[PDB]
Amino acid sequence: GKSYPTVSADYQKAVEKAKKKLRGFIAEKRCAPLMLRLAAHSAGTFDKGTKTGGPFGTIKHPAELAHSANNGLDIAVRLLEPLKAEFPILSYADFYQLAGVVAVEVTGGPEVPFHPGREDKPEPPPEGRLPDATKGSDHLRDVFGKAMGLTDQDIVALSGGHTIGAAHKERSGFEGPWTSNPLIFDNSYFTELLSGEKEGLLQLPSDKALLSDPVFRPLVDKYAADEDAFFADYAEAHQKLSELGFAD
Ligand code: HEM
Ligand code: NA
Repeated sequence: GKSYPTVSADYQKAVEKAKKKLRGFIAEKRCAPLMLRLAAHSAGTFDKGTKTGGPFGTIKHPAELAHSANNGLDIAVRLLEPLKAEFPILSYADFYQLAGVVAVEVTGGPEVPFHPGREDKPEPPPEGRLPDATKGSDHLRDVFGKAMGLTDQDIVALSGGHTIGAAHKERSGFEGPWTSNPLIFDNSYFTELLSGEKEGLLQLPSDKALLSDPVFRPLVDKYAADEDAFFADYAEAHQKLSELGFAD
């Protein structure tokens, strides 16, 4: 239901060049997971009823970074500032979604379609809209479904974003990678979810909720069995997420 806005040729040129520089920067710095977190976690403040929040660069604001659920994201914002300064024409909104798209690509993930044109919004959304790692399927549906307007399929596919990276005890309080290959985007997050708790690896209560739900569970099984089907559903979900409140 998207109608993407027109941007100038010079805008499109900056996106292409930013995309390449982001690949190099993110690969070298080994920060694909934190970048994916910044893009996705920050898009997830969207509330469809009121058309507030969402992927509009408000996460740059010290006020939104201060939200306890955003512990560590100030690192991400700080890391990107010098590169962003090379592309003054790009909104921060687009730049952070581009960094998320690139984070998935450089780690071996699918090519998520990207459309420019998000505008930087003045006011952060209220604290507390983010998914709670201690809660379950009802909470996931409240947040991704009722607020964001995403599907049950989207929920499971997006949870697979945890196939890269780790929790940190000084950030959320949780600790460790979800997989044995935390810089590799693949279906191992679902493989690990099915095989039970392996020593050294993390499952959040939000991750575990996927196994006990009658709708979520077939999706976990499908993705564990079929990485291509994961990659397809994932690219679809991530595009939608990055586009919440944008072009409709
Ligand atoms: C489903 C609801 C979600 C919950 C409850 C959740 C919760 C969390 C928590 C608690 C952390 C750890 C923060 C830390 O201690 O460093 C984390 C990290 C992460 N999240 Fe999520 N998240 C969710 C959705 C998503 C989505 C939709 C994506 C992107 C598709 C995503 C991508 C990531 C990545 C890549 C990391 C690792 C960051 C790093 O390595 O520093 N998450 N998540
Ligand atoms: Na992995």
